[PDB]
Amino acid sequence: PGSMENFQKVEKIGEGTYGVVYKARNKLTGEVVALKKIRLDEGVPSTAIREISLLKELNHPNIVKLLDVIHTENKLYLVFEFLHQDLKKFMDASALTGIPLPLIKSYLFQLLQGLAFCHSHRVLHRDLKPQNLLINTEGAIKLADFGLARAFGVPVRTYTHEVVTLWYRAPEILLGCKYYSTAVDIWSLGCIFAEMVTRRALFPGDSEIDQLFRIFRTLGTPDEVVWPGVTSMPDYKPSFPKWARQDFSKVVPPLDEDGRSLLSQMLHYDPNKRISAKAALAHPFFQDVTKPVPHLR
Amino acid sequence: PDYHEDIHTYLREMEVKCKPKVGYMKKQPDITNSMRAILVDWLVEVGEEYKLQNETLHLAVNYIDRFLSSMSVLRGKLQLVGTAAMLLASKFEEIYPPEVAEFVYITDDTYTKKQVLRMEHLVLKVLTFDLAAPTVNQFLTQYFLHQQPANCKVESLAMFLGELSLIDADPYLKYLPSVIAGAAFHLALYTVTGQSWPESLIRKTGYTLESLKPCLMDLHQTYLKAPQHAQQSIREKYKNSKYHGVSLLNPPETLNL
Ligand SMILES: O=C1N=C(NCc2cccs2)S/C1=C/c1ccc2ncccc2c1
Repeated sequence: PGSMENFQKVEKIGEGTYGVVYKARNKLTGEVVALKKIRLDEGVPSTAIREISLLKELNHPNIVKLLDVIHTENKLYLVFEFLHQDLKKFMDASALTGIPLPLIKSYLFQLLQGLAFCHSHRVLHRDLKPQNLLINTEGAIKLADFGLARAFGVPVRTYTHEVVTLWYRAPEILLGCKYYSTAVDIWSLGCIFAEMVTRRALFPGDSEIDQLFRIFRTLGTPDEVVWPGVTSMPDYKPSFPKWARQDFSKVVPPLDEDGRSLLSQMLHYDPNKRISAKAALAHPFFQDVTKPVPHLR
Repeated sequence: PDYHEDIHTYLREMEVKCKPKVGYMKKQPDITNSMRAILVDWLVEVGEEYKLQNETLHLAVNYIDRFLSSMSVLRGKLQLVGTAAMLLASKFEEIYPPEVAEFVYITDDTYTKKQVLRMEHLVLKVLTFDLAAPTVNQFLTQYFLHQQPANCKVESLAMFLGELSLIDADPYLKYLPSVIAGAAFHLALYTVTGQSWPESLIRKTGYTLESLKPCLMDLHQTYLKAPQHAQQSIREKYKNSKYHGVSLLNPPETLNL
């Protein structure tokens, strides 16, 4: 534990799931840190309760490092190691030619490690999107912002149905299944993988039905053959337009045979058959994976 | 299903770390095993009133026992601890937790809002924010997957016994959650079907009938002496069809061990 005396604020970075994130500097050690401020003034929000407790258990090279919790009066701080930038802001600063496939390959590989770790420790992230992923200058990438995260049990119960920002939300959530699980986070990584390669979001819908219809236009409209029990799901409609599944060479053109294979397994409709983060690490796509460095913005 | 084994391994690692001190009640100068039984039973009623998950009950109890493992509390403040813990359990576990004002409501207006919110703060400091604790409930649901075949009556009965184990710190504070879940599952399985602690679980948990015996003996006595116990909210609860009315079933006479 710590004292806010030791820290000196540098700049405000932005809002997250909850609270405002700041850049700060430790005056004695010289370490640059990230500070997440929450004004308590209904008590500690369940988001902070969830994020702190889960993040104290999750020590992995690819999950953001929580260093300390400062529990002063009326105000609560979270101290993180500072890396350089979030993936959203990085893709904004990156020129069109700026993100090489070896770097994408590396990022995905690392993210799958962070996700395999989380799921091995009964944690669902439930908000994987570019803004919640952070990079450093040496080639590392880390999952962050566990404010929407929760601990799941085996087997899973019914949990909150709000979950996941729209563009990255799995079909089982949209169609309102009683149970969702580890496979929702895989889906989001699937969309992120495609986003990094094409430099634009895979399914940028504005509503739920718009999101569904965009998924069907790319992957084909699901039926009982591709996904058993889909016609029984609460928000499924028999009136859904029938679109054909299209070639992944045309969905993500710059991607080789191995890359296409993995993405299709990441975007598989049936969450049962959808590839696990663990099993993905052994995919032939990563046979030649290294650790390249990004540009400095 | 790709993570069942990792998760189970991890929960067995954490249950030891999250375990409260066994003989803390003797170090408590004002509260007693009887008073804790009344508090736990009262929280069962609160759970049923606001229709909360069983997991939230088990989580609250874990927090109280850990908090009382290093902090002394006068009898008049025990309910305040219990309230704040239930508030924290609900925030961690529930989709729609009851708002603070409702927790002030069920404390028969003994404590104020600020007091509840300041006790929430303290518990978090003492528990040092470590809330993701394993429970009897979390091992039970994993055990149910080993039924050949699955039986609803068994499941509800095992959850009934595990819930009963929360009441009496003596002797249940000395047994780990995975062990109690072993005893609860076998005892439920033998009462309903007549079958024993299955081989696949011996392979999975490393727990044999002999190792479960010490706990199984205590639990069997709690099941038989249940209608005489001073606290009754768990028997009442489990009369419901939601729990298949398992608390109305007759306990077995002998375990044959
Ligand atoms: O980066 C973080 N993002 C969080 N949630 C959403 C946001 C993204 C960007 C601003 S807010 S919490 C969080 C903590 C954190 C940790 C390390 C960092 N290193 C470099 C830059 C920002 C960092 C933020």
